[PDB]
Amino acid sequence: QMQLVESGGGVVQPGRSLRLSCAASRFDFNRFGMHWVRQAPGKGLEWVAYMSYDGGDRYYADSVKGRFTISRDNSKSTLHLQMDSLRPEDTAVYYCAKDDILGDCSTSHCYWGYYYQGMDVWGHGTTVTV
Amino acid sequence: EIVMTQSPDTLSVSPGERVTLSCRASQSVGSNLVWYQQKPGQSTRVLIYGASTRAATVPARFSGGGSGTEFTLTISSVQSEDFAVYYCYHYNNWPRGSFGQGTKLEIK
Ligand SMILES: *[C@@H]1O[C@H](CO)[C@@H](O[C@@H]2O[C@H](CO)[C@@H](O[C@@H]3O[C@H](CO[C@H]4O[C@H](CO[C@H]5O[C@H](CO)[C@@H](O)[C@H](O)[C@@H]5O[C@H]5O[C@H](CO)[C@@H](O)[C@H](O)[C@@H]5O)[C@@H](O)[C@H](O[C@H]5O[C@H](CO)[C@@H](O)[C@H](O)[C@@H]5O[C@H]5O[C@H](CO)[C@@H](O)[C@H](O)[C@@H]5O)[C@@H]4O)[C@@H](O)[C@H](O[C@H]4O[C@H](CO)[C@@H](O)[C@H](O)[C@@H]4O[C@H]4O[C@H](CO)[C@@H](O)[C@H](O)[C@@H]4O[C@H]4O[C@H](CO)[C@@H](O)[C@H](O)[C@@H]4O)[C@@H]3O)[C@H](O)[C@H]2NC(C)=O)[C@H](O)[C@H]1NC(C)=O
Ligand SMILES: *[C@@H]1O[C@H](CO)[C@@H](O[C@@H]2O[C@H](CO)[C@@H](O[C@@H]3O[C@H](CO[C@H]4O[C@H](CO)[C@@H](O)[C@H](O[C@H]5O[C@H](CO)[C@@H](O)[C@H](O)[C@@H]5O[C@H]5O[C@H](CO)[C@@H](O)[C@H](O)[C@@H]5O)[C@@H]4O)[C@@H](O)[C@H](O[C@H]4O[C@H](CO)[C@@H](O)[C@H](O)[C@@H]4O)[C@@H]3O)[C@H](O)[C@H]2NC(C)=O)[C@H](O)[C@H]1NC(C)=O
Ligand SMILES: *[C@@H]1O[C@H](CO)[C@@H](O)[C@H](O)[C@H]1NC(C)=O
Repeated sequence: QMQLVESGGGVVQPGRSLRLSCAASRFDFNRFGMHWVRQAPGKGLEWVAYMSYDGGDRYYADSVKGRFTISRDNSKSTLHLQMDSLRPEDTAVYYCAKDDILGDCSTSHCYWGYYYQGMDVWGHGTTVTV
Repeated sequence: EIVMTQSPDTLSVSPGERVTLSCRASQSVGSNLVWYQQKPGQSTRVLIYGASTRAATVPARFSGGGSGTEFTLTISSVQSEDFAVYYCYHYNNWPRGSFGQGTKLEIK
């Protein structure tokens, strides 16, 4: 019921690679852009990745620039993130979130400058240790 | 690059009274601000977007305000449920945006 679930994560030593998965339940996965966000223990959150609804655009923060790769598949309704070359500063909990704005309209008659709502539904997040 | 700083990151306040939080930006961000609230063991919800707009199904004690680079968020009659951690998020370069650091309110 308008929920996301997360899979992956655990204990892992540096110099390796993981792949986390986020499965969507009911709403849709072909009309919305998704986010990957993380939070380190003792700190606040930080946006790490954004992906479009059709995959026409992908953005990452510079902290995980290069060694990270985001993707999705709508028919299976799941968003995957591959993280290689881990660093001992990437020990944190990760969530996936949805955009409270439709994707195809977001630039034509649905413009984000006027009618953007932030992020309606969140996940629960899995922990990763380096 | 734009980064915002919330203060104080810790404010212990008794239930029942009014309290206002502030979040100022490095450079002027406009009106592209969102107020997130996170409770442990519970998904986070959006409180205010457009830097002053109460989202639907939100009680009528939360009220945002301010523009430019000095934004504020006020609660009127803080009760038991209002104990969480709050963040100010910006999207001046949508879809890419940065967060704040947070503010965890407590009881005296
Ligand atoms: C101009 O301008 C203007 C201004 O600016 C504008 O307007 C705007 O618009 C927009 C657009 O449209 C809008 O928005 C919309 O809305 C709608 C509504 O609905 C609903 O709502 C509410 C709720 O809300 C909540 O949620 C949401 C989501 O869901 C969000 O968004 C919001 O914000 C909120 O949030 C929240 O949530 C949660 C909690 O809960 C959390 O988590 C978060 O964070 C937050 O907090 C509700 O309440 C409502 O209800 C109401 O109403 C109705 C009618 O309508 C009724 O019936 C009821 O009863 C109620 O009532 C009440 O109120 C009224 C008023 O209103 C009064 O009167 C009475 O008395 C009472 O009081 C409703 O129900 C919505 O819907 C939407 O959303 C959607 O979409 C989107 C996109 O767009 C997305 O994102 C989302 O998610 C959703 O989605 C959905 O849908 C779609 C389509 O259909 C699909 O696709 C999907 O998938 C989904 O579906 C799914 O899910 C669901 C769920 O349940 C289900 O159902 C289904 O089935 C599936 O499953 C949107 O939001 C707005 O509002 C407006 N504003 C004003 C001020 O108005 C315009 O537009 C312009 N124009 C031009 C031309 O430009
Ligand atoms: C009524 O209905 C009408 C009908 O459509 C609506 O009309 C719309 O009005 C808005 C605003 O007036 C128009 O938006 C303007 O778009 C232009 C062009 O943008 C395109 O071309 C540029 C190249 O010049 C691309 O770079 C743009 O792509 C960027 O942005 C999109 C989303 O905006 C994003 O998906 C891309 O990935 C890319 O983002 C990257 O670059 C941006 C910087 O552009 C960066 O910030 C971000 O982080 C990414 O790195 C896009 O393909 C744009 O030039 C305009 O202004 C922009 O530049 C000025 C410069 O000063 C900035 O101040 C401003 O903030 C913007 O950044 C507007 O964005 C829209 O096109 C138009 N629709 C149509 C179909 O014409 C009305 O809005 C409706 N009115 C009401 C009241 O509802
Ligand atoms: C409105 O947008 C213009 C465009 O740059 C900006 O200069 C001005 O400060 C903005 N004002 C408000 C109140 O958002």
